[PDB]
Amino acid sequence: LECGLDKNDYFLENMSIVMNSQDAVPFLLDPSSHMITVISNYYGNKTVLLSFLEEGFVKRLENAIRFGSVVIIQDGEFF
Amino acid sequence: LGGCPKERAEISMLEGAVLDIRYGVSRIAYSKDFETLKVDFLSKLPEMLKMFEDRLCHKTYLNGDHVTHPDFMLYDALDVVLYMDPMCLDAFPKLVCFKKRIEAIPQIDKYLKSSKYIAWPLQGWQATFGGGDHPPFVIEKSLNRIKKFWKEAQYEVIEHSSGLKLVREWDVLEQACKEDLEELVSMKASNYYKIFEQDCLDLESKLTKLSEIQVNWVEVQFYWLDLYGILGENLDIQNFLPLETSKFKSLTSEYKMITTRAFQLDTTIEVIHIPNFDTTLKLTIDSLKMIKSSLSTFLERQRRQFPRFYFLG
Amino acid sequence: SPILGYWKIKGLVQPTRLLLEYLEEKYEEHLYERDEGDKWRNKKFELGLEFPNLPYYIDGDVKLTQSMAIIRYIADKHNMLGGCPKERAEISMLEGAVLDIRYGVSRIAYSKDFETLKVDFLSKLPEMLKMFEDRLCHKTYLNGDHVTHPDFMLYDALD
Repeated sequence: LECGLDKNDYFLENMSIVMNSQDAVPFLLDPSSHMITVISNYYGNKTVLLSFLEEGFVKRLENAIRFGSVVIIQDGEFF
Repeated sequence: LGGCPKERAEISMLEGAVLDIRYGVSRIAYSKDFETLKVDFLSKLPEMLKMFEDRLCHKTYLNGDHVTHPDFMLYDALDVVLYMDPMCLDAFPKLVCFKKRIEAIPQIDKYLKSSKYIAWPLQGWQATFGGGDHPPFVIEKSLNRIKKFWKEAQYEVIEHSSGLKLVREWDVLEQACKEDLEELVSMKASNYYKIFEQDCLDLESKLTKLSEIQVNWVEVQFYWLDLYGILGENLDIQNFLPLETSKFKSLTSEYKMITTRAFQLDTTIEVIHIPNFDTTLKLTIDSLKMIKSSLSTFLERQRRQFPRFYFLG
Repeated sequence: SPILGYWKIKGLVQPTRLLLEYLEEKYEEHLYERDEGDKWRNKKFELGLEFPNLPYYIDGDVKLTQSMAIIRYIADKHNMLGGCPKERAEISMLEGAVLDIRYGVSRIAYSKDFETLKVDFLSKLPEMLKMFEDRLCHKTYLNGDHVTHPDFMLYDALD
């Protein structure tokens, strides 16, 4: 909540589902990209944002995986 | 050890070839250059390794169908050379086998799992190769590939109709620098880069300076080549613009010496070490822009005098 | 008559050359000069040596490289390995200690830091020489009443 998660019980349950289990990658859908910043406030410096549409994506992820960087990928529709 | 001359020398030849690997390591292990030297070692290595691959064909152990100490040697060797090169054994599946075979022997396997087994390091901690106490890593493996890449920097050089030589195919090196720069920034995210980090910060200062001079140099190269079409060739155009052509030619001299001095260095990176490069080109591009700006004022003032010229272009 | 390839210098063949001359056995040579680095690379692969390099020795389809494997071969082909497990292992230990001197030389010899590195080589050398001084108390040659091939190895080193 301190990051800026919404008060709604629905949005609490959702955030819980994202975090609590990560034996698998979570897919976040939100029209208002309010959520992209919530996860950013949580991981701080470590937060590196990418998008399937940028050209350097292919290499930037290889750099992200090698040095423990927490990654959010901005365009999930295109994969 | 063997029964007599022949069988004893056979078992010693196994001893020997094992040492020709253990020793081969130590000869390039103290070296400061190790990340570059292994290349020429691994090229020779084949010739030596081959002999062992053959010996291992149709035989259970070197020196025969009865197991010798050489089998426990090859096992250790194979385990060790794979760390030095990940692909060195893949071309000898016969050894990859012998290795697993040995590890299968109940006494041996019980040992590898025992307390007496030293899992690492490979050499004395002090050694450059296989040293250190810091059980794991890719910070060094990558930085070796970065430095290797920048001591192979090549600029296609192609001289045009007049004096000066042109640098073709900018983007490739241009891209690589930006990528390699992004790589070092993401290296700060890593936990294990802290002390090894200081040197990378020096390589960061070296490449951030290389992009500083990369940005300005393509501008100069571009703006000069364009202006060369316009004033470099005609007498009539330089007749109309005397102050403009006298200032173009003065920069043409400087840049001719700047290129030929920079190419003969034979390392694009080494260019950052050259005196007054960022300052030279920043000042050259400023003056090149003043000529192009003055031509632009000439054409528009020509057009305003006879407003048909507005149609022409 | 065996065929021996090596530099025209003492280098990696000397001990072997002596042993051969000791058994008055004849042989023929491929001598590479110091600046004939080509002539070698020209035959480096046209010889069928089991570890192409210098030196390399070829006899009755006995293809050898590695000074030790070579010398031992010639030696063994004339029953000179030793008369029991003990005396055979003793002769091998001599082989070893001789190389711990021949090699000891080469590790401080290529160094640019030679003028001060030889100092640490010569300080270790004594401990090696000493063992031979003792062995030579109440014996005629190292390892007994007959001169051994390891004595020809130590002689190259000494030189």
